[PDB]
Amino acid sequence: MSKTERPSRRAALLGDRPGSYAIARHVRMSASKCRRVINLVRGMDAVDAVTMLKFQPQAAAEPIRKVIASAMANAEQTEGLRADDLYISQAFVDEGITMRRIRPRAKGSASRILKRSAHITVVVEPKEARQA
Amino acid sequence: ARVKRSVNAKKKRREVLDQASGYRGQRSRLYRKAKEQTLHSATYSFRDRRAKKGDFRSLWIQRINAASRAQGMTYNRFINGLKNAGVEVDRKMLAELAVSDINAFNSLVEVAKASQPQN
Amino acid sequence: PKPTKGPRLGGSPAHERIILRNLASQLFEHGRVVTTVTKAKRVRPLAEKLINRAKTDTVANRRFVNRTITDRGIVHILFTEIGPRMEGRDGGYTRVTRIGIRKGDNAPMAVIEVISDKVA
Amino acid sequence: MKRTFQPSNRRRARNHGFRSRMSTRAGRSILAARRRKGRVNLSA
Amino acid sequence: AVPKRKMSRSNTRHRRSQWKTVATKLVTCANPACGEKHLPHTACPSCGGYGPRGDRRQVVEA
RNA sequence: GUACCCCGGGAGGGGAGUGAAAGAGUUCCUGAAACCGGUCGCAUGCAAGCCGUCAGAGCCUGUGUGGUGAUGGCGUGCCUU
RNA sequence: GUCCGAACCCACUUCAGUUGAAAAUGGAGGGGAUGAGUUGUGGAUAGGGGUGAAAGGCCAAUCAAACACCGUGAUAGCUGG
RNA sequence: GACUGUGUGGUGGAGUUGAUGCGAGUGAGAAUGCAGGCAUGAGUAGCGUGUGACGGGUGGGAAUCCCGUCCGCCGAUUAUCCAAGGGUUCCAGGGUCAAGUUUGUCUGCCCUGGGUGAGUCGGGUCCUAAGGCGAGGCCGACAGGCGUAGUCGAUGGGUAAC
Ligand SMILES: [Mg+2]
Ligand SMILES: [Mg+2]
Ligand SMILES: [Mg+2]
Ligand SMILES: [Mg+2]
Ligand SMILES: [Mg+2]
Ligand SMILES: [Mg+2]
Ligand SMILES: [Mg+2]
Ligand SMILES: [Mg+2]
Ligand SMILES: [Mg+2]
Ligand SMILES: [Mg+2]
Ligand SMILES: [Mg+2]
Ligand SMILES: [Mg+2]
Ligand SMILES: [Mg+2]
Ligand SMILES: [Mg+2]
Ligand SMILES: [Mg+2]
Ligand SMILES: [Mg+2]
Ligand SMILES: [Mg+2]
Ligand SMILES: [Mg+2]
Ligand SMILES: [Mg+2]
Ligand SMILES: [Mg+2]
Ligand SMILES: [Mg+2]
Ligand SMILES: [Mg+2]
Ligand SMILES: [Mg+2]
Ligand SMILES: [Mg+2]
Ligand SMILES: [Mg+2]
Ligand SMILES: [Mg+2]
Ligand SMILES: [Mg+2]
Ligand SMILES: [Mg+2]
Ligand SMILES: [Mg+2]
Ligand SMILES: [Mg+2]
Ligand SMILES: [Mg+2]
Ligand SMILES: [Mg+2]
Ligand SMILES: [Mg+2]
Ligand SMILES: [Mg+2]
Ligand SMILES: [Mg+2]
Ligand SMILES: [Mg+2]
Ligand SMILES: [Mg+2]
Ligand SMILES: [Mg+2]
Ligand SMILES: [Mg+2]
Ligand SMILES: [Mg+2]
Ligand SMILES: [Mg+2]
Ligand SMILES: [Mg+2]
Ligand SMILES: [Mg+2]
Ligand SMILES: [Mg+2]
Ligand SMILES: [Mg+2]
Ligand SMILES: [Mg+2]
Ligand SMILES: [Mg+2]
Ligand SMILES: [Mg+2]
Ligand SMILES: [Mg+2]
Ligand SMILES: [Mg+2]
Ligand SMILES: [Mg+2]
Ligand SMILES: [Mg+2]
Ligand SMILES: [Zn+2]
Repeated sequence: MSKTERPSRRAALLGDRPGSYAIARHVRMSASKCRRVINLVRGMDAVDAVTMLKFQPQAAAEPIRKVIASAMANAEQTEGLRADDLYISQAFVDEGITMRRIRPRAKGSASRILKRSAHITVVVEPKEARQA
Repeated sequence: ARVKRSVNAKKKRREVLDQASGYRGQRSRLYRKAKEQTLHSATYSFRDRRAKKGDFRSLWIQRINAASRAQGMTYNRFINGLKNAGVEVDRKMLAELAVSDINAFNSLVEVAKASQPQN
Repeated sequence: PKPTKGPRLGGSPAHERIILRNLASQLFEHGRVVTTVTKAKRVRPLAEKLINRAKTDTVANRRFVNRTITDRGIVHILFTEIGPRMEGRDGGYTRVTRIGIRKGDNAPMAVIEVISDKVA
Repeated sequence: MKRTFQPSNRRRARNHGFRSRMSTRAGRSILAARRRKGRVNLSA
Repeated sequence: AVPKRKMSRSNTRHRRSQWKTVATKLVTCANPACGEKHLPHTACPSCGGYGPRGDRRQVVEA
């Protein structure tokens, strides 16, 4: 029966632990193509991650880098943490709204095209939490 | 009085998906595929609850054979000796004796040896 | 110089010849040029051949260089500035340095540039 | 190639136009049926 | 040819997990005044320079 | 119908406000399944598997029952016709 | 209703295409090319009817009887559920 | 047994339980069933004939926008202007969700405002062809068919500017 301690993203992802997070919803790119870079960036130091993503050749690097920077700023503002002692504790990509489109083909047929989208979530905590 | 099927329909689906909650692939995710395996699961369980008697009797008989052959007596002669001596301890208690109380099993082996027809 | 072994730039060997000649001309015009890794590394031998031919200034040599390039202004630049700049250099008149990649197509980019400082 | 529809406004108006439909009793009944259905385009 | 049957989750994931990329390595700029990370054998995008602490020739005007 | 502040070109998010409720934020009541993921436990790289079933060690858990399952036996889908 | 040959009209061979660039085309050749030629605009002929240098050809991308609606929820000793 | 607890939580926010009757659009896994959503193949095939290079600019972001210079291509047409058809796509400014087979700061896209001036040009106000309609009329059970006098109908005639 609805009441107090209502669920929240911070409670689910951190749960009274120090740190912050950031979500980029409706990123106009495929979830799998975002995961291809999320898998690399997960678990790294935040500054190292953003510096690397400035050089990562995939197009998914830019949105993920911006999300990590936003999470870093949120942590620095709401918990007094510094950017250089944060590490990416969690990182995942869920699927967002997909648009159906039509590509005409030979002999009057029409083939379905799926324009996919992704939600990117990054959770950054102080590096001292790594061995906790 | 139009009736919507969903509230009544989901009950058997929840039952079957619960019954199939360790299966691999579609068999634990999809109701239709889980339903087919639950039929096979029920048939196998019924068959195996009756084959279990024979499986455990075979295990007991093998253990009794090993324990009695350790005393220089085959299983058939051992069982015939017990039957003639009139000791109705069954394959199960005999196997438990063989594993646990080897001295009591050996005493029973001596009883069977003495009760042999010697012919 | 040595041919390109594999498939040619620009979808045709004739277009590759045109591309390499124009790229060498633009290199001589501007001193340096950002022209991706393969184009720079393929234009380097031709550009150094041309610079070496221009190191000694005769009318016949200027005509032979004008066989390539074909912009007499660039020929004048090559025979007046680039040429005398390499009086003591025994080859190696150009250098190539990687820059990064292009966002659009991930082409590895590099700048090729004529040596500026005097060897002496 | 050359497809079935080759537009011609004059031919279209002569064929399926309002006056063409009104000329014959079949066309008038067609206009009445389209009015009953509620078409915004009674004719071409 | 056409796929005869829908591939299982295990096999689909076995094949799909191999579609990945390696992380770009990055190296610290030799220029003490820059100290930034750049690609190996590549001019530093920040300082626009190349070479060891000594040489340090400008490559990119940035 | 989210003032103001922060990261961001934006989109989006993080604080804060409004509200009984914002994980009711306009794609907005409730929010199921297929489907896609993060984390944790166990198993798995000498193995021939209608994918289950019976026997069963070990590990995890003990919220002292549950999760997992090495290994042995047995075992050729559903419907229609 | 001559000859060679562009435009133009055609569609003989071959290769490619054949989830095509294209629900009939493209490349290379090929036939006619002052004539029973070709083409623009408008018009006429309508379904047991049209038209046909005749192939049952064509009549709005499937014509041994067009398409649409209606009789109509046609009927089916058959197949499926 | 179909199923279920008057056990205990979570979510949720306005109805509904038991007894006993009454009435059913009362139960789905199959119909190459219907609608929607989503997997599989797969980050695979394809991205529709081709030649682009470079310097500079703009920008959060540039192979794909702007400017310039080289270079290449078409040229009985890759030029220019009409008819048919389309209908605001034209111009200027703002924009980058969508659309564009990639990117995009760009657009034939979106938004806002603006833009088409004729005594002579092309049509009507003039003329008729094919053909259509057709006062009376003749024909036909009805419905209708045909047609006179007429009246329309360009693809033609007539008609004054460079
Ligand atoms: Mg409840
Ligand atoms: Mg088509
Ligand atoms: Mg034996
Ligand atoms: Mg060779
Ligand atoms: Mg290529
Ligand atoms: Mg040539
Ligand atoms: Mg048509
Ligand atoms: Mg395999
Ligand atoms: Mg309340
Ligand atoms: Mg809720
Ligand atoms: Mg929704
Ligand atoms: Mg909701
Ligand atoms: Mg092993
Ligand atoms: Mg075998
Ligand atoms: Mg002739
Ligand atoms: Mg023509
Ligand atoms: Mg033929
Ligand atoms: Mg063929
Ligand atoms: Mg002839
Ligand atoms: Mg007509
Ligand atoms: Mg015949
Ligand atoms: Mg036809
Ligand atoms: Mg018939
Ligand atoms: Mg009837
Ligand atoms: Mg029937
Ligand atoms: Mg059949
Ligand atoms: Mg009742
Ligand atoms: Mg029903
Ligand atoms: Mg169903
Ligand atoms: Mg469907
Ligand atoms: Mg897929
Ligand atoms: Mg690949
Ligand atoms: Mg394949
Ligand atoms: Mg392939
Ligand atoms: Mg390919
Ligand atoms: Mg092309
Ligand atoms: Mg291009
Ligand atoms: Mg230009
Ligand atoms: Mg030319
Ligand atoms: Mg000429
Ligand atoms: Mg107009
Ligand atoms: Mg407009
Ligand atoms: Mg428009
Ligand atoms: Mg415009
Ligand atoms: Mg795009
Ligand atoms: Mg624009
Ligand atoms: Mg504009
Ligand atoms: Mg008049
Ligand atoms: Mg007349
Ligand atoms: Mg009359
Ligand atoms: Mg008149
Ligand atoms: Mg007139
Ligand atoms: Zn540097």
